[PDB]
Amino acid sequence: LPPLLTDEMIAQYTSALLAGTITSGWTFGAGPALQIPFPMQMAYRFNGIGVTQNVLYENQKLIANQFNSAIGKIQDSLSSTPSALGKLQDVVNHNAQALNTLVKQLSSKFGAISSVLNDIFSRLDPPEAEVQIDRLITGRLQSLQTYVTQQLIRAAEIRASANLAATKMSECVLGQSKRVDFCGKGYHLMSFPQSAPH
Amino acid sequence: IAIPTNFTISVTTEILPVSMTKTSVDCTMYICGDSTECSNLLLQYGSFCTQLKRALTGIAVEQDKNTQEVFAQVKQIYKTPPIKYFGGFNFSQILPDPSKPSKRSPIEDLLFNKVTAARDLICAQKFKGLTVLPPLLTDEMIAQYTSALLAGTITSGWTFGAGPALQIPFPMQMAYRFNGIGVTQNVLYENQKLIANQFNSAIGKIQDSLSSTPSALGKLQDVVNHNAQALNTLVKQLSSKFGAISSVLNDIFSRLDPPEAEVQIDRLITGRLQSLQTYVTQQLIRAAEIRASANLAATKMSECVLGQSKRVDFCGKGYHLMSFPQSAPHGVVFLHVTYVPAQEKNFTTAPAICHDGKAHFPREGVFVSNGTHWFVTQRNFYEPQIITTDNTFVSGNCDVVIGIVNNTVYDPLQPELDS
Amino acid sequence: IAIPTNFTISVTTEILPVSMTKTSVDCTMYICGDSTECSNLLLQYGSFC
Amino acid sequence: QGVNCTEVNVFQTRAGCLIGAEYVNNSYECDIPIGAGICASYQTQSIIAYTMSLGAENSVAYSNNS
Ligand SMILES: *[C@@H]1O[C@H](CO)[C@@H](O[C@@H]2O[C@H](CO)[C@@H](O)[C@H](O)[C@H]2NC(C)=O)[C@H](O)[C@H]1NC(C)=O
Ligand SMILES: *[C@@H]1O[C@H](CO)[C@@H](O[C@@H]2O[C@H](CO)[C@@H](O)[C@H](O)[C@H]2NC(C)=O)[C@H](O)[C@H]1NC(C)=O
Ligand SMILES: *[C@@H]1O[C@H](CO)[C@@H](O[C@@H]2O[C@H](CO)[C@@H](O)[C@H](O)[C@H]2NC(C)=O)[C@H](O)[C@H]1NC(C)=O
Ligand SMILES: *[C@@H]1O[C@H](CO)[C@@H](O[C@@H]2O[C@H](CO)[C@@H](O)[C@H](O)[C@H]2NC(C)=O)[C@H](O)[C@H]1NC(C)=O
Ligand SMILES: *[C@@H]1O[C@H](CO)[C@@H](O[C@@H]2O[C@H](CO)[C@@H](O)[C@H](O)[C@H]2NC(C)=O)[C@H](O)[C@H]1NC(C)=O
Ligand SMILES: *[C@@H]1O[C@H](CO)[C@@H](O[C@@H]2O[C@H](CO)[C@@H](O)[C@H](O)[C@H]2NC(C)=O)[C@H](O)[C@H]1NC(C)=O
Ligand SMILES: *[C@@H]1O[C@H](CO)[C@@H](O)[C@H](O)[C@H]1NC(C)=O
Ligand SMILES: *[C@@H]1O[C@H](CO)[C@@H](O)[C@H](O)[C@H]1NC(C)=O
Repeated sequence: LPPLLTDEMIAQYTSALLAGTITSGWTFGAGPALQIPFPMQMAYRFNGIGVTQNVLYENQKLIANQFNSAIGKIQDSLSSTPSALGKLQDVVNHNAQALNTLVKQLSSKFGAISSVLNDIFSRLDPPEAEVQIDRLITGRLQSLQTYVTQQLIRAAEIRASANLAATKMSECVLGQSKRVDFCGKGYHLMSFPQSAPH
Repeated sequence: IAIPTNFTISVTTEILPVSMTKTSVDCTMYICGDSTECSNLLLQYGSFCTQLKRALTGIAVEQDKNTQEVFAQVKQIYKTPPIKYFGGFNFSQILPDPSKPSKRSPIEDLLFNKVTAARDLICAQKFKGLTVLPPLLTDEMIAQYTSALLAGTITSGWTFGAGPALQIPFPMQMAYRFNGIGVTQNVLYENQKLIANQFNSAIGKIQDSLSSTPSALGKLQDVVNHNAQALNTLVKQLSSKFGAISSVLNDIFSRLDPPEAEVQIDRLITGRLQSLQTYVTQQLIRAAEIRASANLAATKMSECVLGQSKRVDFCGKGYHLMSFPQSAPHGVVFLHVTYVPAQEKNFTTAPAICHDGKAHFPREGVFVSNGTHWFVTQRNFYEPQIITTDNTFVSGNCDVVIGIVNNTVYDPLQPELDS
Repeated sequence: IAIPTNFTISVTTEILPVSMTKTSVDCTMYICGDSTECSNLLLQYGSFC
Repeated sequence: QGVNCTEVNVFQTRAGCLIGAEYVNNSYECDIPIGAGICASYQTQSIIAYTMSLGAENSVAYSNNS
């Protein structure tokens, strides 16, 4: 089945979040949006982490250059190591593998003499066809139930991950966090979201 | 820049499921009821009914653990004073109602009523070996815990959750919370009446909103419906052949010989055991999900009710002020009271002030200008003030910062020196 | 005591899964196939669907 | 469990019927959980059944300017 939200709408949502956090600070997440110059917002965040305002105002150019250099380097860092996006690939591979096992399960004899119904029906009498069909039905019901059970477990795991992602989006993007190592490694300044397949 | 000039007090509701329904199953009487033939043949299948009972007992004790962990978080039972004057705030709509014999509150009753010869379905289910155990804590005990929590947070603030309970007037507690969110306390001390009126109006609006709409408690009803659906499916599973000649077994023994009856009985035993195993597995998964929800509810109770939280969008929408808990069938309801700005205005700012060849930065607020003059004001509220040396600090000359303006800085000492 | 004198701005990446593919299955198509007699026998068996 | 023991000391509780335990009118912290707000304990060389106690009792002196 297809998802309800197309990728265009998700990209629109991310762009709206980026514009809101760039041009308004953390105000748009707690009521009416109020504009503020970006350097002043950075001064507010520096004051939040425990550094006086003048430090930013006397070193604006160096901080801007460092930020630009980091934004430049991250793109190259994402373009070389293929193990960075392992998790989504693992999810896709696991789902495809489960489906492949389920579809391949059909050819099994399940103790009977053949896996094709027409041959048993046109070659054997109905009284034994009863037990052969019973065997095949039991096997296929067991396979379907197994598939459903693992699907439920995996869905629960994915729901937990989605809840954690929602909490991170609500706390590190719409505001500034004091929790340690929750939104990075160091003293948190800000965060930006992007969308990826699933 | 934009600066707000007014505020609003808002109340929001959140519903969280906590516990489930405890069930127990009787193996043999479910599988074959009162047939001695099954009573004999089942035994050679070993013992599938030790681990099933073990798992069901584990779920049953886990439910009580969840409820006790979520609700039992106060060492003592507090009581409100007989007089109900709290500086203008009207908490009469959430405090326990003494007239009613159930000792509940005017909302908890709405929650309980909202969630809901011939034979009842419960009796029919019980007549198949499925019994329902009662919870350890009665509803009166849960209401007592909720009332104790409400009295403690109203009377003492957040002090009772970290040691000995310390009393404090409610107005000063609200001033402390306002100072916590980043607004000075003179705002409260000047707008006490308006804030109390807004609080009462919000409480009444929550009253009406819960009273009118009857579809705001979907989660608890969904849990109940899922449990009922599982039990109904298990009951209906008994009237199928499972590959045998007939479902009812007395006919199986009467019509045919013992040899073929053995095969039919084996088929029925295997089918019914498989159905029970699947039911137990689904119950385990649902119990895990309910436990996760109960852990979240316990964390929210610890962090929003017993204190003030700076986590964004955790205890409501806006700047958190406080919270109130209420009970509900197999769940809890949180009322979050928060603070939002309104009536913003445009202003022009500058990073610093270059006066006497020195750069000046604000100490706590921010610099603004109403077109002609310049003031310093707090960030979350409009309160202009004359720029002095008391609320400003100096560092470096004024040829490094970008966007500085000149103005002047008034020193409140020289006028006294000249007179 | 030790006190810092310079700083560095750093950018770190985090990846989180959100959703999973949605699937649906058909009882008779998977189990029986294209034979109607199998469907007639199977409909007597249960309502696992 | 869940059996009216008039068609089975005896005590008829919400969970069923209890035999061998003497009902008292005091209140203690729960030792062995029975159900529906009823617990049991071994106390006094005897076995007793009672209702749970939800902790101690306290009141805080609240006033306008204290
Ligand atoms: C902030 O908002 C409140 C609520 O709207 C304003 O209080 C109102 O004041 C008018 C007088 O102009 C009264 O007629 C209303 O009854 C008041 N509302 C309430 C709920 O009592 C308040 O004036 C606003 N503050 C400012 C500075 O404009
Ligand atoms: C606090 O709120 C309650 C409920 O909103 C008020 O109770 C009302 O009292 C008046 C009497 O003047 C009755 O006519 C209303 O019917 C009551 N409300 C309801 C919902 O029944 C109460 O007056 C308020 N103030 C105090 C001090 O308790
Ligand atoms: C900006 O604010 C200042 C002070 O808050 C205003 O200055 C006063 O404006 C009033 C007008 O009601 C005059 O009567 C006073 O004489 C002014 N004081 C001084 C020292 O000049 C100023 O008018 C405001 N600018 C606006 C509203 O455009
Ligand atoms: C603030 O005032 C100072 C002094 O009144 C201005 O500094 C003068 O700048 C001009 C050219 O920009 C020079 O020719 C003068 O010699 C400076 N005077 C002094 C005493 O340094 C300054 O320009 C003013 N600020 C702005 C933004 O114009
Ligand atoms: C603090 O660190 C910054 C960058 O990490 C240093 O800036 C470098 O300074 C050298 C020497 O002047 C230049 O060659 C580099 O180009 C600068 N880097 C950048 C990105 O511009 C700075 O010198 C360090 N020390 C102080 C006191 O700021
Ligand atoms: C705290 O202040 C309240 C508000 O005045 C007092 O309540 C008043 O008590 C008197 C005497 O019983 C009544 O006549 C008034 O009607 C009450 N006020 C209201 C608004 O109803 C209360 O007595 C004070 N308590 C202390 C300890 O000083
Ligand atoms: C502030 O100025 C902009 C400039 O056009 C205007 O659009 C905006 O409405 C102003 N702010 C308010 C609160 O009116
Ligand atoms: C138990 O049986 C007695 C006698 O019939 C009856 O009076 C009483 O109400 C019954 N109690 C319950 C809980 O069924």
